[PDB]
Amino acid sequence: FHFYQERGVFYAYYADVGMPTTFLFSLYLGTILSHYYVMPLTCKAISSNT
Amino acid sequence: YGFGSFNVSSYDVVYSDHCFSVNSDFCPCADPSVVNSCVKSKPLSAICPAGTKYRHCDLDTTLYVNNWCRCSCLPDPISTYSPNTCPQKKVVVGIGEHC
Amino acid sequence: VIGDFNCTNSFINDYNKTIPRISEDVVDVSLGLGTYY
Ligand SMILES: *[C@@H]1O[C@H](CO)[C@@H](O)[C@H](O)[C@H]1NC(C)=O
Ligand SMILES: *[C@@H]1O[C@H](CO)[C@@H](O)[C@H](O)[C@H]1NC(C)=O
Ligand SMILES: *[C@@H]1O[C@H](CO)[C@@H](O)[C@H](O)[C@H]1NC(C)=O
Ligand SMILES: *[C@@H]1O[C@H](CO)[C@@H](O)[C@H](O)[C@H]1NC(C)=O
Repeated sequence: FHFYQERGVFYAYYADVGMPTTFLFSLYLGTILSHYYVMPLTCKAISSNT
Repeated sequence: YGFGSFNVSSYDVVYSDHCFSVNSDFCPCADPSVVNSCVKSKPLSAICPAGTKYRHCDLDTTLYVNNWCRCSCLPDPISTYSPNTCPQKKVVVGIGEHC
Repeated sequence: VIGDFNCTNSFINDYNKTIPRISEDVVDVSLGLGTYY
């Protein structure tokens, strides 16, 4: 994934087959994004004991 | 923080002149415990949300005046021009973006 | 934190100071990793 911002606009690129990404979408916002976060995935059975 | 509206006429157009930028943990309400220690020029305080940080106040002590809370942003961010101390930093609008 | 709204506060481990060591890696753009069309 590429996620960047420029002049009010937000741009997303993605790939699943291969390393270079292709264009997914853009979105006008008018504001500046300042933070991100990756959420914790509360699963049940993915761990080392599983 | 409850910007409700600007009372204007029917066909008034509003324009700004001073735009300010803050961080994303900014709270103008003071701490509700350092107000329980000061006397002179006591501030207004409340509860700030989960992640924000209150306004800092110095505990100043002199020979003419006792323990007083010397906090920032005095008189106002528009006219306080020692502006490395009030968090509302002045900005200028960029292309494509709003104030 | 992330939001400022108390959805649920059951099973909250608020008594800890050990920051989890996250990980590191080195980016290598030599085969095209990091580019786009
Ligand atoms: C999962 O990893 C543990 C770590 O030692 C190992 O003992 C266990 O046999 C592994 N189980 C499977 C199903 O791979
Ligand atoms: C504008 O609205 C406020 C709140 O309703 C009111 O106090 C004020 O008097 C109004 N302005 C005028 C000129 O009436
Ligand atoms: C958060 O909400 C839950 C509702 O289940 C409540 O039990 C808890 O007391 C709330 N936390 C605070 C700090 O009020
Ligand atoms: C943090 O929690 C872990 C287990 O939950 C415990 O082993 C450790 O001693 C804790 N550290 C502190 C500083 O509380």
